[PDB]
Amino acid sequence: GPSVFLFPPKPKDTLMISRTPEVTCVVVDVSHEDPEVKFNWYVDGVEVHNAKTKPREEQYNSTYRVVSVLTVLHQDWLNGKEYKCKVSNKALPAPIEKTISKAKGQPREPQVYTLPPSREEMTKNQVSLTCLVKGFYPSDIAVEWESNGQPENNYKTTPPVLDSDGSFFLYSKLTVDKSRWQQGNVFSCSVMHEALHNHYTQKSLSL
Amino acid sequence: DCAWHLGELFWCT
Ligand SMILES: *[C@@H]1O[C@H](CO[C@H]2O[C@@H](C)[C@@H](O)[C@@H](O)[C@@H]2O)[C@@H](O[C@@H]2O[C@H](CO)[C@@H](O[C@@H]3O[C@H](CO[C@H]4O[C@H](CO)[C@@H](O)[C@H](O)[C@@H]4O[C@@H]4O[C@H](CO)[C@@H](O)[C@H](O)[C@H]4NC(C)=O)[C@@H](O)[C@H](O[C@H]4O[C@H](CO)[C@@H](O)[C@H](O)[C@@H]4O)[C@@H]3O)[C@H](O)[C@H]2NC(C)=O)[C@H](O)[C@H]1NC(C)=O
Repeated sequence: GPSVFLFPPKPKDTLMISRTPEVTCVVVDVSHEDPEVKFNWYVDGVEVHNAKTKPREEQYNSTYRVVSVLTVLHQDWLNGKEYKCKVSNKALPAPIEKTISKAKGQPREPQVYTLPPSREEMTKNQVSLTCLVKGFYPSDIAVEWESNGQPENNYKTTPPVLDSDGSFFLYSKLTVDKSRWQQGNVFSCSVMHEALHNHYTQKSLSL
Repeated sequence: DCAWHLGELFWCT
């Protein structure tokens, strides 16, 4: 029969007060003969009724994709409230109940360190600027680079890695033309995480 | 107090 997948909000929508975080309940393998999908939403066991249904999408594999979205409050999600989506469909012998929430565990503040390029790299065309983000929990995070107030696109960030002390760490590598680094421009590692003061911190880096 | 990133209001204490 049809299957249900309940997704958390984007970490950026939960930590940035200008954005709106939403929990998404995706129902796949919806049949054409019984496309009706009843949605029951519960926040900490209490049913809520402010969820909207996304437009039905034909998947061109003989099934429908039916999606419900519930806006959540920022502090509600960050305070670890549980959101239950109950999906009902005539192709289901019994309703499917899924429940998600923020990763449990005490949030730990990330330590952000900028590491300059190695002296052995200055023989290449482009050098590597390193940002070490360690000791953070939960794993949800976002890392970006910028120079003189302008965003820097040419960078890659490793996924979070579980450390030996139960926290997470990652690395972000910004690649710049060696001339830029030797020019002396300041580069900034911008890290977003719930356990940071105001969910944000910057660490500069220059020669 | 408040933090700002690229001009977007992040958060305020
Ligand atoms: C009929 O067609 C349906 C849709 O098909 C079109 O699908 C795409 C993929 C094309 O390839 C093509 O086939 C068609 O044009 C089929 O539906 C799919 O079903 C499978 C399972 O049956 C679903 O897989 C699960 O996927 C979860 C993650 O899904 C996120 O990432 C997907 C890409 O990786 C993406 O397509 C999804 O939409 C979803 O995106 C996320 O959405 C949220 C909210 O909307 C958003 O905030 C996120 O940012 C966004 N993420 C991204 C990366 O964009 C997995 O978590 C899940 O895994 C767990 O459970 C599994 C089973 O228990 C287990 O095996 C795993 O190991 C893991 O534990 C699972 O893999 C798939 O998502 C779904 N596709 C869509 C688009 O919903 C349908 O199966 C098919 N029917 C038949 C009979 O063929």
